Amino acid sequence: TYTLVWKVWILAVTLYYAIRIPLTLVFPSLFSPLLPLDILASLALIADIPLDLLLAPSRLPDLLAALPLDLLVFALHLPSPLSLLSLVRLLKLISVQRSATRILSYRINPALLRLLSLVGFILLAAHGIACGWMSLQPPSENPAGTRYLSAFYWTITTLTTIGYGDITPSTPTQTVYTIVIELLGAAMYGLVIGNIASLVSKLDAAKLLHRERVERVTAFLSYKRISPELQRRIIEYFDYLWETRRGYEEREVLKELPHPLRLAVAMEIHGDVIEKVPLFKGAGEEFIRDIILHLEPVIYGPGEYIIRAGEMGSDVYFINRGSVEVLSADEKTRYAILSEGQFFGEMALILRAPRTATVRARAFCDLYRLDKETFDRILSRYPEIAAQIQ
Amino acid sequence: TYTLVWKVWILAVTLYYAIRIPLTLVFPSLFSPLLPLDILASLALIADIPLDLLLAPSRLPDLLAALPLDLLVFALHLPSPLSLLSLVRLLKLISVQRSATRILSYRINPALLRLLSLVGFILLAAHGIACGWMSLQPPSENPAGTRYLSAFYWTITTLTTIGYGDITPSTPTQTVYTIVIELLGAAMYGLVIGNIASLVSKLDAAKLLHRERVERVTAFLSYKRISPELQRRIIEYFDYLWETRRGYEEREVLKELPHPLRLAVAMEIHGDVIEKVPLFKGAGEEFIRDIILHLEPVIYGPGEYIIRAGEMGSDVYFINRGSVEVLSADEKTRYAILSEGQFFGEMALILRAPRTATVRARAFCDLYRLDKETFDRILSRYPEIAAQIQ
Amino acid sequence: TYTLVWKVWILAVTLYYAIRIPLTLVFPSLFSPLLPLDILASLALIADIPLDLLLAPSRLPDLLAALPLDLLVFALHLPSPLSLLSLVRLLKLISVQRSATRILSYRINPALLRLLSLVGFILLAAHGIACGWMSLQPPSENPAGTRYLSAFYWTITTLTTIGYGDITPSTPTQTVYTIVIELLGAAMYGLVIGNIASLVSKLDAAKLLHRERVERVTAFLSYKRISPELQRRIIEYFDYLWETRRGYEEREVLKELPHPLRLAVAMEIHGDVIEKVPLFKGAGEEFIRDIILHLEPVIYGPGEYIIRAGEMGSDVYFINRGSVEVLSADEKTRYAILSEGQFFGEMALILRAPRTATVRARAFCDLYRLDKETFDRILSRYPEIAAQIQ
Amino acid sequence: TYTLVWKVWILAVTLYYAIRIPLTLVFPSLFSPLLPLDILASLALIADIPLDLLLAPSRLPDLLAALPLDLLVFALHLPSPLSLLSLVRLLKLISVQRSATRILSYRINPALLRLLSLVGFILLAAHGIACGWMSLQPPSENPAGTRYLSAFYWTITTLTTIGYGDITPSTPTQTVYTIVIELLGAAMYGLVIGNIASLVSKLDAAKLLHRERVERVTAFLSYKRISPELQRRIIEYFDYLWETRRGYEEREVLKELPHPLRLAVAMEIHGDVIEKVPLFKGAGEEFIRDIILHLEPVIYGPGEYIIRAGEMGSDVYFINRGSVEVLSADEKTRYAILSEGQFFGEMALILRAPRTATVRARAFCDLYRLDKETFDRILSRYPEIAAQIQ
Ligand SMILES: Nc1ncnc2c1ncn2[C@@H]1O[C@@H]2COP(=O)(O)O[C@H]2[C@H]1O
Ligand SMILES: Nc1ncnc2c1ncn2[C@@H]1O[C@@H]2COP(=O)(O)O[C@H]2[C@H]1O
Ligand SMILES: Nc1ncnc2c1ncn2[C@@H]1O[C@@H]2COP(=O)(O)O[C@H]2[C@H]1O
Repeated sequence: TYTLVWKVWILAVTLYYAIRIPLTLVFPSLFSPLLPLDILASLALIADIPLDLLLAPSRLPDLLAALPLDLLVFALHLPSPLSLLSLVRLLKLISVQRSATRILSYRINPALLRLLSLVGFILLAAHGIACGWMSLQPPSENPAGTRYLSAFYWTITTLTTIGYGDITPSTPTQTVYTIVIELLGAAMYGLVIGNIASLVSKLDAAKLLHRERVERVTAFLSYKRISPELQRRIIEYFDYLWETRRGYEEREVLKELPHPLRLAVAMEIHGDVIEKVPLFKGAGEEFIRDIILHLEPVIYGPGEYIIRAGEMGSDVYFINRGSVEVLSADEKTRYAILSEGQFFGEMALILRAPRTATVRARAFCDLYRLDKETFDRILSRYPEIAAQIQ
Repeated sequence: TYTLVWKVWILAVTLYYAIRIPLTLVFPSLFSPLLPLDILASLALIADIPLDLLLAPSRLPDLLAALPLDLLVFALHLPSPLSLLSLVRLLKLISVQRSATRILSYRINPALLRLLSLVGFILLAAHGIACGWMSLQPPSENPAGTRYLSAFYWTITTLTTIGYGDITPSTPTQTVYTIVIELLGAAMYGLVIGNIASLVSKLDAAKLLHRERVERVTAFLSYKRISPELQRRIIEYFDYLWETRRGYEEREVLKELPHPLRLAVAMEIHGDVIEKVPLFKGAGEEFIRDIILHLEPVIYGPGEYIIRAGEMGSDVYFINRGSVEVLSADEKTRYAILSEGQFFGEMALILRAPRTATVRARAFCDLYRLDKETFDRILSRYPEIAAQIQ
Repeated sequence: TYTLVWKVWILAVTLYYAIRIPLTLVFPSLFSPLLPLDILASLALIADIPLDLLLAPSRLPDLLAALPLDLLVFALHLPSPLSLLSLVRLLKLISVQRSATRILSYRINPALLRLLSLVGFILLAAHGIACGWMSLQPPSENPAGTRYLSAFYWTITTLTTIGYGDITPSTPTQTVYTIVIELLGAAMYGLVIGNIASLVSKLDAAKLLHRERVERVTAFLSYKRISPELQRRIIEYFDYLWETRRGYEEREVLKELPHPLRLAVAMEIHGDVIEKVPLFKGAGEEFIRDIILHLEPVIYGPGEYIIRAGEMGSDVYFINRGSVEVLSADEKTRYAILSEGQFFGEMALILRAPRTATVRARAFCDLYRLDKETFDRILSRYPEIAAQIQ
Repeated sequence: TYTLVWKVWILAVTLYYAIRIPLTLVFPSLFSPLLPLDILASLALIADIPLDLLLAPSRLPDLLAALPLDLLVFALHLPSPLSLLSLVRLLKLISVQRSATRILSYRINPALLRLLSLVGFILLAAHGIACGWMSLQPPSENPAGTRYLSAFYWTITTLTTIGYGDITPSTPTQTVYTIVIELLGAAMYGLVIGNIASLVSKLDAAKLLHRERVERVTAFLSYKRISPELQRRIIEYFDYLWETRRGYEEREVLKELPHPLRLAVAMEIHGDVIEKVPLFKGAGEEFIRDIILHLEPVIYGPGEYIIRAGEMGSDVYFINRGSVEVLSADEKTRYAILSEGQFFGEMALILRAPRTATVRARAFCDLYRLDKETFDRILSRYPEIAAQIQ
């Protein structure tokens, strides 16, 4: 954090040169009561490169900007086709571009960074183009603010391709300059439209991808001639899965993690659920880490049957978010009502009994389940719990 | 539905302020026979925030729009660089933007919503820019409609980057204003082109993706030097799969559902097929739910061989949509003709006989099949049908 | 094919009305020596709808275009704000749009179709806008070609947002018309740029995706500090796989086929290879169809070792495209040289011998292999070949 | 490399014709002291086609460009509507386009190639349009440089859609030409904006896709109400995986290789690790090639537990890049510290002992592991090591 202020100071120095140098080439009446900032800024540019550490095809912009190739032009009054090498300092902006595109490349969007850098370079180049236009004008008595204001008005009318045409070229050497900045204006405005069209194309990704996958599963299920009630129930399921976890599927988000982080996330999620069961209590610590990676999420809508009383039944369910209710076989007498953190279906792993009660959802549930075959497979390799459950 | 009319009333109030305030800053001859709508609209803005429920970095637009920071300007006749804070009411449009982008974010496309909101803000800002241009004109006797019509003509000629140039700036304080709205005009027109290019890029998704996957499997099969008859048959298969179910594959559409909805969809699809078989009749209800999730779809073209008489043969087929015919071993005597809802190949699960007849397709079929190994695997865990089939 | 000429005739009729009606509203000196084509075209429009077969929210454009709502205007000389309903015929273009977007929606690209239809509607609307501009001009003696040519020059200067400004509005009722077609011109030019940017964005798909996956596997393997010789060999492998089969992977192209077409493609590919082996000769026809679906493709570069003499060895290889050579254990005495259609490694399925010769590639091979476990798995369920190989 | 200079010479010849022919149609005072380059360039065009090897719908541009359809026009002084067929030579640019789009289609980006070719054709067409505009001018005494400079200024003002309007059409036959090049100017500028918007849309792919997958796994894990410490640890893991291997996952990059190249890459990666173990030393060469394809990469953050002392433990770990430390059961006495190239956990494959020490990471590790079941599965089919480990 003591070099970020140095990068800001270097940006201020090269910004200062980009605003000053084409303005003092046109008006040589400057630079004389303004040499001290040249001295300070030149020392900053010549002291940046040791603190930037020396010969590369990506170092010579800073190296050519470092040497005082100006101040000789302005003290010795070099003529017009030879003074222009005092723009060599403006190679410094490539270094500031390549530094600001990496010091904050993830604090912000990478497309918005390029667009703001382009708007900065377009204003900072419209200043230079206005200075050039004001340079190759007929010499006449005119106040030096109102003859810059017309040149900047011209070079904004040309670059933004509006083109009023109220002030136009007269001589041929103005017309050649006008042709070349019309090409540059069309190029810069094409780059601005291209970066805006790239920035707003990827602006909605999850909210467009979810709209696509709910149009796919609807235009398909209308082909199979499905009932409209069930189709409305599927559409409200996808509305739930958008307005809670933004459309993303649970088992493909946390597959993009490595094994220790995926284990840590599963340990944080199933935290206050697995310190409740009177089957895994007194078990080992290395047994919870084997069952907790094989839990699979399912989402039950309001009124769905999770367990029907009288089925064979295999697998146990852990409630994570929603509610559920437990009903008898006739669905008349309510036994109880379960909530988050609890669990049901535990009398199917250890025992070959058939289901004893009907478990209907009440709201959307987001509940995790553990299969019978998977539990008895990763129970075989731990012997003490293989004796503890018998 | 009694608050959606309130959102429409708030939109009408802030629309009213956005059309009125820059028009009454220019003409102070208004506001005196038009104060009652100021009173009504100010009460609406000051009563919206309790019915919007209080301090956040996303609440202060509505809070700054709520207080009557105008009406003091217009009753006390504040001067020109100080009256402009009566535009503080125009911060209300951020709240209406953020409300209309969520109350109907799935009734319509999310890109078309942004484009229509941008066109609304561009017209509603061209009004304010025309009022500003008409403000900093030389004062002269001119009817107040025809001097607004020229200012709006100017600010549409500038923002849509056409730029006739028939009426242009004269003073420097007009030229600075013209430079800044040329920048804003280029920005707004870049945003319009960017949103149109984003809206028409994703306009054909299924009809372009299907065109790509029929060009991939054609430019590949022309490398392998395949016969042109079979290549024409593959191309007409992909024409069938576009013009019936829009290109989407059956086993990857309904993998994006959870287990109860996928079970309900499979139960609705194989409804009038599984209450026909004299093998699964009298079976349990929990057995149909296990076989009905393991049916796999295949599509047979016209004239394809589904079953050849004399093969070993393993698996059973359920017809869902098309037709099929049953032929003898010499393919001369037609036994029968099957249709949708029926089934063939049932004498391969229970018995180790070889195929007894040749089953040729007639049109495209869309028929579901059940493997022998899968059926005998999920038949082992139900004992009563494991005795019923013996 | 006798209704496609009818669609072309209907397109010619509505094109005729779109070029004629705004030209005869301006000049009423027409229509009198040109009524017979009105009669013929009106009969075509009133006879299209029975041959188009009757009330829908997508049928009423053709129904409103069908009734002769003109010819009454032009015979009875209805005044200026009432004659304009003779543009109701121009609703017919929606029907021609919706017909031409489906009769040839796969003969051509779907984006190029929309772009050509947009260019057609933009020229066909610039005609109407030029007729309107020529309508609200001051009446003066001027030849009727050179006063249409200036109106069309104006409405192309405005719509393509160039805006010379050599001829401009004068009256207020011209200025309102100019504001509204400046908005339409900016919209049409935004749509043209959006469709061109959508048409050239997806223009290279396989040639950009392949460039991405050869930059991914290079920027990754430079992290692992891999040798440059092997990295050059991988890059020339990807150059081979572009310049033969356009980058696409063999086992994911023909997974997008159903089982009978995938079986037919594999039967056509391994045609002159499987009628050569003295192991599968005399075997059943239903055995070739089981082995021919389990062949897996691999590609060996020039000089790679396919088989090393003295290894354990399990699997057999079928050559499809390239060449290969067979060398002895010291790689000095060349046994033979194999070509396409032949096969090696056959003395590993039936026997537990170790490899007897070293098989080096010569060019790129594109050869298919069959594993030992897969062959002995799908050999167990056919008993007669399970006795034939013993 | 002796035909690339021929392609450059052909490009120079057709460039020469594209700059010369519309300039000599306007000025017939040329061609007389400039016939020798016509002779040389015509011989080059008539000798290219045998060295290009003869009748196709993609050969006739070169064939029509080959015959001297000019030089007869310029020696016999053909009149104005008949001289224009001397532009038939300009069909040669299609051949140069189709040759330069394939000789360097992978040295550079395919979109940048199309954009540079479009800028070349737009300048090279602005020359021809300026020559046509200068052709249909009123004949007057004016120096032949300053009347070309105004025509080129006009055709750059029109094509880049700026449109000053300082010089405009006068006659009708100029106005028809101006309408048609306004359409062409709008089309060319739409193509330039479309290619720039396509070139900058795909400019950041890996750096935008990685930003998306770290926003997905964050907006999901904020729904599950995860602790902020662990969420910060996941975000710094994704910062590591960007700033080392650019976001790409190890097991899906080298799945895009065939089996010999994937074997060669794994052999180069695990080179100085597998010639260290006192378990696989003295083993076969065909055993290293079977274990080295089943190594699976995992990445441990700083401070993670790789092995906990006292667990059951199954699998062995090979360190590739980072460091690690070995601690005792109380995590007080440090046994040693391991580095890259070494390995730990070897006393779990051969023996059923429980873990003997706790292995904590120090920095990010990038270490490869081998499961117990996989090792004992691919150890069963090699008998001599199955006796060597006992
Ligand atoms: N009286 C009860 N109170 C709370 N939960 C119950 C009760 N009876 C059954 N359950 C739960 O509901 C389940 C239904 O059958 P299971 O064997 O799956 O296991 C049962 C218990 O987990
Ligand atoms: N006479 C028949 N009528 C209708 N269907 C038949 C007839 N004979 C055979 N099939 C069906 O065609 C199938 C061909 O052999 P399978 O053993 O698969 O089972 C046979 C029956 O399902
Ligand atoms: N003399 C030979 N001529 C042609 N092919 C051979 C010869 N010897 C071995 N091969 C092939 O090369 C293979 C090397 O060992 P295999 O046992 O895989 O099977 C061998 C044969 O398929």
